[PDB]
Amino acid sequence: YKNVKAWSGICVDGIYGYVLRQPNLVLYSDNGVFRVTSRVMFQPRLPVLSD
Amino acid sequence: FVQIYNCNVTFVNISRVELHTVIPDYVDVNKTLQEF
Amino acid sequence: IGGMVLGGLTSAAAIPFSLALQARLNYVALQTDVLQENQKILAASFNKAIN
Ligand SMILES: *[C@@H]1O[C@H](CO)[C@@H](O[C@@H]2O[C@H](CO)[C@@H](O[C@@H]3O[C@H](CO)[C@@H](O)[C@H](O)[C@@H]3O)[C@H](O)[C@H]2NC(C)=O)[C@H](O)[C@H]1NC(C)=O
Ligand SMILES: *[C@@H]1O[C@H](CO)[C@@H](O)[C@H](O)[C@H]1NC(C)=O
Repeated sequence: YKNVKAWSGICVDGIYGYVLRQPNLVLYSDNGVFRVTSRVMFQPRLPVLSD
Repeated sequence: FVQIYNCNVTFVNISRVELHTVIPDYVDVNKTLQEF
Repeated sequence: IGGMVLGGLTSAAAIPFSLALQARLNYVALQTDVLQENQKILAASFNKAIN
């Protein structure tokens, strides 16, 4: 398994937290590139607003 | 939908512009900004 | 056993067992990779396990 730099969410302008709708997903920093993965299997993809 | 690169052959073959006829309310904002 | 390959197609058309398994993987975690790197590994591993 990989070591993943997870974030609890994004807080835009210091006011608006946004978090992934689905609890089974991890938002993480791939050396500055934000990506989303399953908590079970490392199958990463880019985030969309609809997440 | 979710975005995944790759295009593993057996996919609807379509341009970004034509996409709005497959997914209603899709907006190509970049093209739009170039026109407006 | 035939139910493993008689995937949900018209007629009584079957699918490759490789596909059947891919579906059973997506069930667990939606797969984001077009190419099945995992299948040759798992087929080989499976074959050893059965032997
Ligand atoms: C959607 O458009 C793509 C891109 O034009 C088409 O996929 C490509 O189709 C050709 C025909 O299906 C593939 O066959 C190739 O033929 C040459 C002989 O002319 C041969 O040397 C190559 O080995 C090969 O088999 C090509 O690989 C393939 N594209 C992909 C991604 O594999 C695809 O046909 C169109 N999609 C659909 C659903 O038809
Ligand atoms: C899309 O618009 C942004 C805003 O005008 C501009 O930075 C970007 O380069 C445009 N992208 C494309 C692909 O034309």
